[PDB]
Amino acid sequence: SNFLIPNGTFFAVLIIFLIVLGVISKWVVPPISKVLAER
Amino acid sequence: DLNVEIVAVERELWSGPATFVFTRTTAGEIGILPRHIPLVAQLVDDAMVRVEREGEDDLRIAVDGGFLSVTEETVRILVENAQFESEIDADAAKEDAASDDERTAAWGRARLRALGQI
Amino acid sequence: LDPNAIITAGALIGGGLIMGGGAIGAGIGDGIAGNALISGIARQPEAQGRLFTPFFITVGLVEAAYFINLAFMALFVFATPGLQ
Amino acid sequence: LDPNAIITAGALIGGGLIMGGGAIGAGIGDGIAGNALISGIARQPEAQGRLFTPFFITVGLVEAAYFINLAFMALFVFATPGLQ
Amino acid sequence: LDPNAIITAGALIGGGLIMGGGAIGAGIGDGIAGNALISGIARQPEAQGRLFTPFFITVGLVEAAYFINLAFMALFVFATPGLQ
Amino acid sequence: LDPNAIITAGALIGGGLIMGGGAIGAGIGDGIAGNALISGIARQPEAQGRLFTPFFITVGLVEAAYFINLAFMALFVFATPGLQ
Amino acid sequence: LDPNAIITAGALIGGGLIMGGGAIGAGIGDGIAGNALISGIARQPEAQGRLFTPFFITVGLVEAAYFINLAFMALFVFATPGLQ
Amino acid sequence: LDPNAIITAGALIGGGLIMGGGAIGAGIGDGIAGNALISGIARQPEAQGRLFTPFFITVGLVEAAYFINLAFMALFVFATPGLQ
Amino acid sequence: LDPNAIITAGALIGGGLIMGGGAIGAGIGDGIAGNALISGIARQPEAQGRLFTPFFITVGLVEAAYFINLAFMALFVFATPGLQ
Amino acid sequence: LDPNAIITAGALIGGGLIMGGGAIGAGIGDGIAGNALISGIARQPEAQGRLFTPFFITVGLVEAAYFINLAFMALFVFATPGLQ
Amino acid sequence: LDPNAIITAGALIGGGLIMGGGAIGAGIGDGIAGNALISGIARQPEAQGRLFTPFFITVGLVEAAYFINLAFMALFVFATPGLQ
Amino acid sequence: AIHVGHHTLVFELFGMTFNGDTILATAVTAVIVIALAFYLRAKVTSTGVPSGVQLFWEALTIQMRQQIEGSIGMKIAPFVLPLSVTIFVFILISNWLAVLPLQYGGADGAAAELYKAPASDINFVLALALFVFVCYHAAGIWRRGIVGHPIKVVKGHVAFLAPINIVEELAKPISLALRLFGNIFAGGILVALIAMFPWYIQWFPNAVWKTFDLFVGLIQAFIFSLLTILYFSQSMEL
Amino acid sequence: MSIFIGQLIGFAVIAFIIVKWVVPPVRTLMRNQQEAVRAALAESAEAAKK
Repeated sequence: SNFLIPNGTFFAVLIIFLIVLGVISKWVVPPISKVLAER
Repeated sequence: DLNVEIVAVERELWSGPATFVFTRTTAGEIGILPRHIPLVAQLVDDAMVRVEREGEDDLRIAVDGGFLSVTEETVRILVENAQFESEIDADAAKEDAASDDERTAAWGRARLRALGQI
Repeated sequence: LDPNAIITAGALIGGGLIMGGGAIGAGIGDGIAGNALISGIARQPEAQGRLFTPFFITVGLVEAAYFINLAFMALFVFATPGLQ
Repeated sequence: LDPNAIITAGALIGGGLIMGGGAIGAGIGDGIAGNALISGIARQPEAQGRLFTPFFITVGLVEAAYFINLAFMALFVFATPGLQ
Repeated sequence: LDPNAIITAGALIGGGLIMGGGAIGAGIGDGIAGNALISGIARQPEAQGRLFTPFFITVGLVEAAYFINLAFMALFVFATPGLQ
Repeated sequence: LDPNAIITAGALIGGGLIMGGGAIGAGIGDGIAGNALISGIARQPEAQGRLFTPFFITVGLVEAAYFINLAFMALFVFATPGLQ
Repeated sequence: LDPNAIITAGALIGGGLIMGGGAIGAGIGDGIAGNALISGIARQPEAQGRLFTPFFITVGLVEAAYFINLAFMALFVFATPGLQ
Repeated sequence: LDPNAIITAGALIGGGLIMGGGAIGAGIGDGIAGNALISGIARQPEAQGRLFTPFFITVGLVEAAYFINLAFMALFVFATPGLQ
Repeated sequence: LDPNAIITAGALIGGGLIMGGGAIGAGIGDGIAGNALISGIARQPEAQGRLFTPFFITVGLVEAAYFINLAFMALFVFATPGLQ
Repeated sequence: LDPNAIITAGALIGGGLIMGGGAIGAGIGDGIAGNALISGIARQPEAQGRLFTPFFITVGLVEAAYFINLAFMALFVFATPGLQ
Repeated sequence: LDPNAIITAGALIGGGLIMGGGAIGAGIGDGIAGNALISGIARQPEAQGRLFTPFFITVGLVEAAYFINLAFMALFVFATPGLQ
Repeated sequence: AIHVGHHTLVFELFGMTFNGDTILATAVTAVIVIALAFYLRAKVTSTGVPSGVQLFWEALTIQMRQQIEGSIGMKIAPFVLPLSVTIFVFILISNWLAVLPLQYGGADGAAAELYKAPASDINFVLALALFVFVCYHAAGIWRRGIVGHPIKVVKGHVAFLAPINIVEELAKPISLALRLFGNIFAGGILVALIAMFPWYIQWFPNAVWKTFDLFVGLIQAFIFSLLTILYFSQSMEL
Repeated sequence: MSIFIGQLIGFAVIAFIIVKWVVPPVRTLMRNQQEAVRAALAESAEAAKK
């Protein structure tokens, strides 16, 4: 019924997204930038 | 009929009436007919010129770094070096292809186009 | 309401839509092809005659569609399918 | 409701569609052809006459179609097919 | 209900279609012709006087189509054919 | 059914069609004229003041059609022709 | 009000829309392809044959729509889906 | 049925047509003007400052029409003319 | 009246709109892409090999929007959602 | 016949028109702006960095119009004005 | 008569308009963007790769409208607002 | 029968409903992304040759950093790089997981998908769009003051278009969400329609559509990331 | 089940297309990048030796 309406899931997804970003900002982007700059 | 003049730096090569001038400018092929509009273009580095005359055979010219100027009455082709069809040798032109030097390969390609071997 | 009245009203609306679309297509396509022809003749006057062979091929390709619509439109408003 | 009333309403809608399509086609096509003609004139002062020949043909291929619609519009509105 | 009500509603819808199509065609055609005129005047400042003629011809065609549509809409609405 | 209700509904639909057509024409024509003006000013900056004379004409024509539509649309809705 | 009558009126309006869209698309696309072809001939008159390859690749790719679009129209008016 | 209901349905459809036409015109005109602006900036990077003066003028003429159109939609929907 | 009759008539009109829009889009998009292809081939006879790549891409997307529409129409007329 | 039903059907058709017009406008405007951007980037590689500043202004002006329409579509379908 | 029948017919017509507009917009926008891409590749063979970035940036933009429309189409036909 | 919407595994907590299917799909995507990240962290080598995972991650990083440098400059806005790269990878993996064959008969002629891309749910797209909205608006506020920033956005390029300008400020997030939503939403519907054919005919349309949908998902992820970077740059000017 | 078979066949076709016409170029690109970086490392080593 009117799938366009938001829901509680909005928050949960955000949570699951943020931690991923938290990982990317910690163990992906800095090491990769370091490798690129070193090369 | 329009007056085609193949003019080189070292000398004026050829002049005479013709019925249709085909060549290949930078963007792409082009054909000039008697009352074509005024135009100034640069021929491709390995360009060829085909001057079709009335009552005579096609005139195929291998052009090196030429230019084209269609005027209100006459078409003028400028050329660092233009070689007429009868003067090409297949051997040297075909050999110049794929050479390390770009100008030599372009000149060989122009000769091949003039011959018709493409 | 007699059903034939509804049938023929729908048929008239359909024929109007057919003609409107056909006229839009024909007019715009002919305009574009004519623009090409005018530009070409401006560029190369002696190609004029030789330019009519493609132009007509375009026009006949466009105009035909128009007439096809017209034909169907006639069927819509003269022998309406499903009419009682 | 009188069935002829429905017929006439549908015929009016169909004629309106025919005129809308015809006018859109005519306006767009004539504008495009005129754009070609004006550009050709701008490039060449003295090319005017030789450009009017093809241009008119374009207009002929456009206006004609438009006017064809006109005829059918009348046939829809005045001599409505299926009227009863 | 009254048949004339349906007739007039259909006439108004048809006239709205007529004027919508006419306005679309007129606006876009005049815009295209004006684009050609402006580009030509930009290319050649002295071409203004000569350029006005073909531009006026194109605008005349476009406005003729538009005013023919206007007249036929006035016919549909003020004196509706088929009105009982 | 108060036939005036259907009259008003048809009038509103026709006025909406008129406004839609007028807006389409005005928007596209003004966009095309503005494209011409922008290109002209970009390529020949000195010709700025020279290009506005034709532009104001083009826009004018375009806008004229639009404004005409307004009036007629008002006629459709505020003083609906054919009210019983 | 026989259900088949309303069904057939809706089918005829739908098929009219099919024709309108198909005709508009076919005409305008074919005109654009023809404009490309005419410009190609005008630039270099002896490329006609060589250009008939891409041209027919375009025209068919346009007509493939039209005829396909046309097919379903014949399905609407002659064998109407969901006919009671 | 209640006359106000039919009148309101007609007003809603008319407002929908108004907004559809306004959106088509605004979108296409803005796209065309922006195309001109982008090409001009690409050719002359220094012109970025200058070309904003005409470009937005075009956006003034296009958007305004749309907004004017939008305005009347409100009149159709919130205070429906001839609503009895 | 039968609810299914009204629903199916609406479905037929909707599908007619679907393919009208789809055919317009596909035809005009293919025409424009083919115009680009024909111009490119006309300039450079050997550019054919490197032009089918973008062209067939441009067709792809333009065809998707067509066929997707087709699919949904197949739903409208053969599996009409909401059919009581 | 539950006048709310008629009003809801009219509002749905109006919203369909609103979003169809917005879609046409947005699609064509974005296509034209993207054409300008692609050509500009082709003419010189460096401009890729700067051309996005004007291009995304155009897409900003285009999209906005579309989205405005979208907003009112909600107003038409979720809180129908004059729903009684 | 069942009001849900009228609401469903209106929703189907509305969704037809949704996707008709989306199809026209997406098809024409993709065609225009592909024309730009093909012209750039033909004129600047070395830039072939560099153009695939903006081109898709354009595609992913124009198609947006279409696909967004598609979404709302579903909301109309599968989750008809105000169906009651 | 389509049953557009109708999320399964729906549960309730804290007086709020949650679509369990979309939560599960999002969690699977997050697990895949985190597994890739931790595998990279166990393979980053600035001395030896890089593995395929390192190649992929550095390709993404170079693309995003190039966009940032060409738009606003890495020094001004470094966080935009991790934000854009995580957005891109998340959306890409979410959309690409759909290619896996999971659609099956629902025992009543209604197709059912064990995994459906979370972007087909409005909640996912709204979450990403609103997060990006808040992020770059906060960045603009920090760049040019709490009071100056709204003035800058409202004024725009020309003050006369102030009513227009505000709309894009609202249209930026919505356009970001819906653009994604529909592009993935259609993927759900089309396959459902393609499920109505007999198995001996469903494969061809299904194969064609899923092949196209792979590309659609890739382009959608790229568009979302690029527009996020562009909005960040546009809000952090002067 | 029937639609499950249909979609499984479709996925098989998709995988065949990918391995036939998509995996080769992507593998080539990865090997190209790996060889380029390896050559850069070796050339740095020989530069340090020089």
